[PDB]
Amino acid sequence: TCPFYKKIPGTGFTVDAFQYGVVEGCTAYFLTHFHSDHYAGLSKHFTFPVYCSEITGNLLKNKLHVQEQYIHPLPLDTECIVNGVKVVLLDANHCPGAVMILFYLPNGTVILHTGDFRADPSMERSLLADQKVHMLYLDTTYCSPEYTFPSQQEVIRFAINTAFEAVTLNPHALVVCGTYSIGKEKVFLAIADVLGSKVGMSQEKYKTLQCLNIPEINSLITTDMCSSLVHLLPMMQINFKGLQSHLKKCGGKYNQILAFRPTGWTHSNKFTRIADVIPQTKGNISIYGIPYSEHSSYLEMKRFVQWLKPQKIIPTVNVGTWKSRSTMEKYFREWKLEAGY
Ligand code: NI
Repeated sequence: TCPFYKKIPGTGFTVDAFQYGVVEGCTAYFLTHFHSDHYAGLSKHFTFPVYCSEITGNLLKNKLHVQEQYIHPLPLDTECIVNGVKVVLLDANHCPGAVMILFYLPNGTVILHTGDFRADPSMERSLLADQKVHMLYLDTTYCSPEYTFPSQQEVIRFAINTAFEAVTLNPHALVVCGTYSIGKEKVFLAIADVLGSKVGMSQEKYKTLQCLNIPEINSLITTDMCSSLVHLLPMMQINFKGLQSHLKKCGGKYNQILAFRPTGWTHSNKFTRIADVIPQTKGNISIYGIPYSEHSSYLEMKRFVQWLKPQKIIPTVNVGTWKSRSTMEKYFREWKLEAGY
């Protein structure tokens, strides 16, 4: 049944709750972003109001064929009324179209639902600075102190420098980048920009990217693989067998593959710096795992929460085991005693 951490008290609303059938008492279903564990259940047969960003609404119409009459896109950073309740959508710094949602309950309670997010100090100057938040529904994906990772900027500088050096040393090398969802577009777009190429990809992935309102996108991507020297493949294909196979397909145009797997966290992060990352190599194929995250590190999460000073935290991730729930509750209490709220 629908878990309590997907329901907004004092309203008829749910958040990211499309896989439970008709949730009794729900008058409006919000969707924070277009990732499959969150939209699971939606299709052209859905007949209740969906509230989302404009980009998420484009993906629902074009990829899932949800009918237009049930898609209710909202602008960001704008007070809107939904079924009698004031709401605001804020940029979550996750994937394209991802939002956090502020609910202003009739009784005076204010609720923030982060959806999935990567906390940032810029959020401390949004509409969140303007009133107190009582309850926080928090993306706790990486809520443990082992989870450190570099800035997105540091990771893209490493990728651009590695790719540019490899292709200038060997003009017959191909660059491949893995993907299985929206998000992390800066990785393949920044590498193609430094090389003077478009990114080549499948018709399905090209359609997805054309839903994202990314400026000048027609200048950056293509379905013509032959003209491109940065290719996107399914993340599953980013291994030695899948890559050797791909290289056969290119008909002797290339003699070397340099591949990137933008993972979340990997336990080389506890030891190794970004400067010190090395690939796995077999023959003329090399694979780099790069720690490009679209979720908060531990420290980023902690700063946001100590700034916000909520009265109550409701975790939305890692909630399925008693040891994970107890560990997170211990960190929340540490943060509150340290900061004095
Ligand atoms: Ni997500």
